[PDB]
Amino acid sequence: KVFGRCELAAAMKRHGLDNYRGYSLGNWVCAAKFESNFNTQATNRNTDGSTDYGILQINSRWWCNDGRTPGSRNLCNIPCSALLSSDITASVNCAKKIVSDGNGMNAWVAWRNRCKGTDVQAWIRGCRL
Ligand SMILES: [Cl-]
Ligand SMILES: [Cl-]
Ligand SMILES: [Cl-]
Ligand SMILES: [Cl-]
Ligand code: NA
Repeated sequence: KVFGRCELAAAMKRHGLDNYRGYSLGNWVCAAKFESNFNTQATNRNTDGSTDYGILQINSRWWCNDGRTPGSRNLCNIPCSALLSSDITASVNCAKKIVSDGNGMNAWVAWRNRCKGTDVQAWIRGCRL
């Protein structure tokens, strides 16, 4: 599923991401924009052989099981395929674990390089929330 900007903002809010660990909704929408272009089916292979999955590009090295990332963990206790669903519940629940991990949203390279410090409120502007 390719979400619209405000549509994703509303889904993220309903799943409790708004202000989770102090990160306003705009941060999460901005991260999803640059990680996946709002596409739940996005996948990208990393140089180390792991793969990033879904709207927030969660990596199989630590967070989900894809059966082909040797030595990796599955800290969200999910198949990586669950991160590709039109329903964002699995990605949100896993993202909540990641952002509590210690480095906050810096775990998302696209957020650090393209959202951090910017006017992230723009990403929810005009949305009926
Ligand atoms: Cl915001
Ligand atoms: Cl594996
Ligand atoms: Cl959803
Ligand atoms: Cl933080
Ligand atoms: Na894994």
